Amino acid sequence: QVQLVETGGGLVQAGGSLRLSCAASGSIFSINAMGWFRQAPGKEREFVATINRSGGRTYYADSVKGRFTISRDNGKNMVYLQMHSLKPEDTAIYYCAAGTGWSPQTDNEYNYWGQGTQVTVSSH
Amino acid sequence: SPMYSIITPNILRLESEETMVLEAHDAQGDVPVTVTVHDFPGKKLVLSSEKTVLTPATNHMGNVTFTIPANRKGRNKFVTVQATFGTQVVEKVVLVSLQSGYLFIQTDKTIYTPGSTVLYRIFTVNHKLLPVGRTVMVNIENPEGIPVKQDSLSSQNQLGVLPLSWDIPELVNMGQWKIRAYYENSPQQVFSTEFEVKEYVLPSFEVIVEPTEKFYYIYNEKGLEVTITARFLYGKKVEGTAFVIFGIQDGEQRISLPESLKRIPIEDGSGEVVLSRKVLLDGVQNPRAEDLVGKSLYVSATVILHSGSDMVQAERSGIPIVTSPYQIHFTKTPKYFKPGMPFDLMVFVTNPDGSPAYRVPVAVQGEDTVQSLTQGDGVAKLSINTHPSQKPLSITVRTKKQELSEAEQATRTMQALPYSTVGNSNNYLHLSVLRTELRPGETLNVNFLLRMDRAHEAKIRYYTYLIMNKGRLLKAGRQVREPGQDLVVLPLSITTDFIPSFRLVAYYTLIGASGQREVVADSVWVDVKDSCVGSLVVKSGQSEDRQPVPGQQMTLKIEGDHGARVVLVAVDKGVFVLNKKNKLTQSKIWDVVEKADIGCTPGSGKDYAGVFSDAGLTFTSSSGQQTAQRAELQCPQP
Amino acid sequence: EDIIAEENIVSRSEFPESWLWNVEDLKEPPKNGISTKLMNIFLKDSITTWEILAVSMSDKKGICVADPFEVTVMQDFFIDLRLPYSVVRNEQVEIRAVLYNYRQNQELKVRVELLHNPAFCSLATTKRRHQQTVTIPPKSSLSVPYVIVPLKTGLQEVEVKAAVYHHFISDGVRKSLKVVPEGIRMNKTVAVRTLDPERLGREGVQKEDIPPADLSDQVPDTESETRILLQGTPVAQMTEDAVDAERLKHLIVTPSGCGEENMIGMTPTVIAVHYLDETEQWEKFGLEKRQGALELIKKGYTQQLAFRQPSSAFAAFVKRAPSTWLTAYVVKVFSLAVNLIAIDSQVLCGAVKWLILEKQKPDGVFQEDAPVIHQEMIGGLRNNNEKDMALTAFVLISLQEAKDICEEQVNSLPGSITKAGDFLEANYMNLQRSYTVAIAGYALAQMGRLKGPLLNKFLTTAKDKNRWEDPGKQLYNVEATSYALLALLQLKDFDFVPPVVRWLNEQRYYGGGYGSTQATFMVFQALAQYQKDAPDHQELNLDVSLQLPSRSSKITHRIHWESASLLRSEETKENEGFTVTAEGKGQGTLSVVTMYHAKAKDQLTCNKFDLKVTIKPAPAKNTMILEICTRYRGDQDATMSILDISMMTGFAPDTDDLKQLANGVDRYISKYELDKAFSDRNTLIIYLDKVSHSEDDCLAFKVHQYFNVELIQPGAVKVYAYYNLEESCTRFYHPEKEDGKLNKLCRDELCRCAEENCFIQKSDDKVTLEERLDKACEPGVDYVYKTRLVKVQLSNDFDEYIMAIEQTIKSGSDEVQVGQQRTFISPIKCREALKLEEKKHYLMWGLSSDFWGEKPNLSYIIGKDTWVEHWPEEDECQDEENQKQCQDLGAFTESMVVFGCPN
Ligand SMILES: *[C@@H]1O[C@H](CO)[C@@H](O)[C@H](O)[C@H]1NC(C)=O
Ligand SMILES: *[C@@H]1O[C@H](CO)[C@@H](O)[C@H](O)[C@H]1NC(C)=O
Repeated sequence: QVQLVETGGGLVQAGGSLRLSCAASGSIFSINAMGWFRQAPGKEREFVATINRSGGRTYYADSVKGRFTISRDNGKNMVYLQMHSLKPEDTAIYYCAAGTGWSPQTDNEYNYWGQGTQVTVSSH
Repeated sequence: SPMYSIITPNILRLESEETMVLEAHDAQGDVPVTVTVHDFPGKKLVLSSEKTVLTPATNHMGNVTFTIPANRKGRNKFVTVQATFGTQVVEKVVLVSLQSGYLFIQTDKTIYTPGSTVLYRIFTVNHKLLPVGRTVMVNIENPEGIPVKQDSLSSQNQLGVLPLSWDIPELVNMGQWKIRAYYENSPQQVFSTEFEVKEYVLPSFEVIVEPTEKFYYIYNEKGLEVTITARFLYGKKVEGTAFVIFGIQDGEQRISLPESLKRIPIEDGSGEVVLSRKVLLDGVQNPRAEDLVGKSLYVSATVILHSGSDMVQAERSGIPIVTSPYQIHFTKTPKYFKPGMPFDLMVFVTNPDGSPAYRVPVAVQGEDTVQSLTQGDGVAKLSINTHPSQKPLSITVRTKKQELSEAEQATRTMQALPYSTVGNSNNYLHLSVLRTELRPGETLNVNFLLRMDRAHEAKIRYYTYLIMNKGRLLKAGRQVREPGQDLVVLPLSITTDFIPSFRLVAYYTLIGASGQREVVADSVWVDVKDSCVGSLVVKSGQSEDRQPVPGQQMTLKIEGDHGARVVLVAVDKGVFVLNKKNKLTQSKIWDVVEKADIGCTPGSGKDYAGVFSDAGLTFTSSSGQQTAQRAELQCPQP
Repeated sequence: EDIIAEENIVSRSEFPESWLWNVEDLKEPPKNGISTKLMNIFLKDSITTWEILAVSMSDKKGICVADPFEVTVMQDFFIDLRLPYSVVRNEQVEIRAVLYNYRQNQELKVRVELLHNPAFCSLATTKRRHQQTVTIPPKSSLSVPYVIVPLKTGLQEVEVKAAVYHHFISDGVRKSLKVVPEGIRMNKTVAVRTLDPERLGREGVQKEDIPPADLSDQVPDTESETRILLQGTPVAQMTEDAVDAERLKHLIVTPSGCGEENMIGMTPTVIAVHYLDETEQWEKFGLEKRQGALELIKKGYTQQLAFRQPSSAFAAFVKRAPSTWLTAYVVKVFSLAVNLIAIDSQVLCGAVKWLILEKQKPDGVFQEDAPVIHQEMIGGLRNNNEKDMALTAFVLISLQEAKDICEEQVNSLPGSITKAGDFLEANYMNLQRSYTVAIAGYALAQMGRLKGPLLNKFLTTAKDKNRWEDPGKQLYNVEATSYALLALLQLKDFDFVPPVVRWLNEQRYYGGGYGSTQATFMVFQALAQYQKDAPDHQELNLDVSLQLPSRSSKITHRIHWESASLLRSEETKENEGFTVTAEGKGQGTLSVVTMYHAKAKDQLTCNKFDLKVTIKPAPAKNTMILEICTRYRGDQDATMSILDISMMTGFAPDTDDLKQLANGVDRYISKYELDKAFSDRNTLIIYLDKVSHSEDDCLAFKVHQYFNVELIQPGAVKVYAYYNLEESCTRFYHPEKEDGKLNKLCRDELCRCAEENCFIQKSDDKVTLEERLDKACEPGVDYVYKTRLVKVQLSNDFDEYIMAIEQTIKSGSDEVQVGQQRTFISPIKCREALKLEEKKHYLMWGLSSDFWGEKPNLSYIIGKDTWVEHWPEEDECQDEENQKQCQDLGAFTESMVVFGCPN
């Protein structure tokens, strides 16, 4: 199997930026879907971004559609999520997850999840 | 007076270690024995010369192991086996087969295109199936019989495995090609396998043509019901259309029935189709229905996917037309009995396709009380009591299946002849043993019963038993008898060296009625459960809750004997959809061993000489007691 | 727009039928006698079930064949590229890429693309992709037809990629087929030369130069394989059969009596064992009887030593005078007895030592004192006129049977032999008895010399050239011919032997009886030596080595009489003249056959059915009527047959028409196909209960264009009977294309694709003078011409535009002069695009790759890199619209003609 470790989180300001790095246990190659998910306090776990196996296809949620950019390095076994132009509604625990490629915008086809990282975007 | 006896197998083999047991009956002191093996009709060459001494500590019981060297038209060859006990010479002319062992040929596939490569291995074993180092000649010939590639390999230090290859040229003949192999030392024993050369692509699915019963009852009004099963090679059901046509086969003439042609749909991977009884009878020119009994039926199905992108033909042949779903065979029962002693029938019951039938009750007709049941090997044991009389014993055995009517029951009759004794002394020897599936690790209790006159039973103080496995002497020993012990039990350890079966022949000897030297013998054939001598299992070495994906790494687990060389091949199962013939299996290896067995009868003989010869042994003594000469390599044909 | 095949699909290509041909050794330490080896394998790209078979071999356990272990490899979405085994070159076929969707309740939308290959002619070109979007329902499949034409022979490759919309799932399959030329396989015999080095050739060797393959029907640029068959021809000679051992059962005699009577009983038992050991008739006589007669021979030798005198001589009693004959006859029997039983050799050599000291005059004469009490054993020596010469011959033969055994013991034996041979040669030409010439004909042929006249007298005294006969008892003549047979087998002559043995067998003399001692002993010593040394064959031993300039080695074969390599084939794919050197004895045959591709009629297609497929636009966007008429080519109606109908891309059949067709009496459309949706239905099978051989059976149904597409691939219809897919017939249909075939241009079984663009699509106003010079000064632009269109020969396959070369602006590789004509070829789809008018002028340039025919009849092809621009006339330039073009074209000519192209 394969497990994941999320880093890159922490405390940031309202209008700033930060990128989250996802480290993979085994070889991330031949894994079709690589997705990021978040869960705000008091809310449900929602979809953020998926990337293709080769990186040529992505999908984003409408709330973060022009603001986030997902990338991956199959040689380094790494997934990234560059978060630009932050909002106070983006404060959530960000989860990195391994998928099968089928229905990549839903969590039902992700069998290997990570620990998660806290990304707090304060209004101050 | 002392009698010196020698026992060798009926047939000797080249480069094979044969055993010769030497006995000195009714003698005191040491007996020096010089065993020599010469040629025939000459005596110039000395093929083997071993020496031994029969001491009275071993009760004058010893063996000598020799090996006929393979220095060598269309006729038999013989050797002079000669053992000189002190100054008395006891000699016997023995038939020799020109066999160095066995060769088994495996090809990677059963079918090949022009332009592809035939990967093939040749396994060089002897008569004990153990690997040997010999020179092997290999030929590959076309359907015209012209050898297109010839090799000559040395399997020495190769662990009896000769890997080989050949590239099929593009300009080449289609049909059945052969790979033929023989030992250099025994070029008269040729081993062959076939592979088809054809232009094809691998299909995407397989078709199974399975009738509801593996025969056709001639009085079944429902006709021959056949299920057509099609599914993809990766294990998914096929949607399509099937073209099924039937036919009848009398020997090697096939007569198609064009009225039986049905086009059925294949829904959810399955379809059903019936050859009716009227269409069968009308197609074979309306005879009496009993004339079809003994002929077989074949079914041919052609399944086409609804897309039309792929299609598969499949055939099920050899569906016999029977009046009874069972056949009774006495091929495992002795054809000779001892009068006054019980006679053990080995009723073998088969299905009409030759497979053994399980839990089929059989009974001797006229006995009624005696009734047994067939085990997993298809064999049922029936011990019946015989009168102490020289009459022939006619035995008819019938099945007693509950669901079957009496017309549909099977029957067969055999006759057993009385064992002729020396001088009509009525001195017999009976070997009795229970018949169930024997496996290695078990102990076999062999009962040695003595029916003879009480005025001479104190002279018999030992029996001499011999164990014949794969046409060789595996173990020969002594069973000590005390005076008054009419029955002694020999606990025999059944190891893996007894696979696939063995014979146990025993004898006693004495000077009895008129001062005449009398030898009394008996033999029994014991079947053990067929397996490998060792073991070999291939399975998955991972968890495999996942189904594997193209290109995925997979861990393969191989379990087997220590120091064994394992050779592998992985074949697309779509190859076997096109051709599944000439595949190497372990059951085919045990077919080759049992056909090469120099024993011909599952029990005793007409006299003591018949007991040894039917078990594949010679007997020769200084008192004139000897077996008849065997000059034919094959067994007598019934 | 988004190309979904941007997934960077690396297509699946490893589809072996068999793999894992590996050898593993179980060296791991055993646990309860079982060693477990873990083995990491990489599965191949195939989506199938693999059957893995292991066989083990063990020093202590033997051979074990494991039960087969299966591994199924699958995906939820994958392509199955159903490729045939072979395709004929330039023949249009329809392959099927089947796309499988094993999702449970998800309907897939897939973009599937056939990749371009220059070895094929398809709708996929170098500048245009053959992409389409299909819908696959869950737990279903969809067949995507692709129409291709292979253009070059050999192993060519077909790749199909696919990627699903809204899921990150992709797949590609890259398989290969063989492209075989249009001919039929045929074999021809190159040479049949009989090898005989002792009859043909010189100095013992025979060189045979083989010509190369003399084919003249071969398809150009195809492989031929030459098969060399060296095969030895075995020859046999006739030999006379041995005497049946059932007639010889009376020769086993228990020897008894005194010193002469014991040898009478010992004689037929020693000679029967000696004859039956040589002929090996003990199997048909009784193998058990051999040892009993062997003890009677020992009983004969034991009781004969009781009458051996202490002077190493032999007499009938111990008080009887010794004999010269009887001592020589014990030497004759005991010497032949040594080969089966021996005890003492000094008895044999002691009798030879006495035979020279006492009974050898220096004349060489053996004289008999006659104490032979039995005149029966004497044989032909009794009642002989020349009894002096016949006895000298008898004792001399006895000395030679014991010469090889008593060479060191009796050193004076070659002295008496030479003296006895000297006496025989002097009075050989004076004998008048056939017995004396026979026994002294063997006595002088044994290790010695008979002169030319002496051999002539030995052969001419054979009356009827087969027997030696004299007045007297016939046992003397049977003994004499037995001596004359041993003479002819000692001289190794075999032209006089067969009438001699035939007479001995026709005598039917089986030995035994009164006075039969010489006659039984000699007739089975001679007939044993005939079976010992006999020409069964003519000794085949050919050393044939072949020197081929196709390789750097010479392959030899020793064709013995041994049956290991009676024939040996040597394949050589190189077709070159080679040398066969053959030396040795015997005869052999050489066969050289070359297989090749013979160009015949390409009529293997549609050999069992006529098939006519018409598509007519007879009146939701477009609606055409697809009509299929078929007829079987047999004497009777065909049985159940299959119509494999393929839709042209964007079309689907009318559902109400198929339900009416399925209701037919002799037709069946399955319920699966009728319940399909209107879209994603591009294949269809109509089953036929029969198809007539007398008339065309015709069906027709409407097809509707549910999706507009820029390029319509032709549909296909395929007919076959159920029992034979190979005997099929495929016709293609497409509106605006001839018989549904894709546009190609062919000449002498070489086609190039014509699905490319018509010409360079740059507008006449968007091009400048500098743009014309920069394009035309490229090195790829071979010719630049000003032309005038003379005639437009319209045809249905392609339009031919005959151009007169008005000006050679840049001369290419075609030396064309002004006023000459060249034909410009373009497919009929470009007739409306080119808009070429007769007597109009044009500026034309193109590549040298657009040349077509040979240099005397060179045609030009108007391809995608051919520039075709209208050149207005000189009076037409007075308009203001043509001012820009005429200023460019007149400057384009003056810049290229006067100054050329720099760099
Ligand atoms: C032959 O003798 C050896 C040694 O005594 C023994 O191990 C073996 O079992 C004997 N074989 C037979 C066939 O008696
Ligand atoms: C030669 O051609 C004939 C005709 O098809 C065929 O039967 C035969 O097998 C061929 N022989 C060889 C050596 O190709």
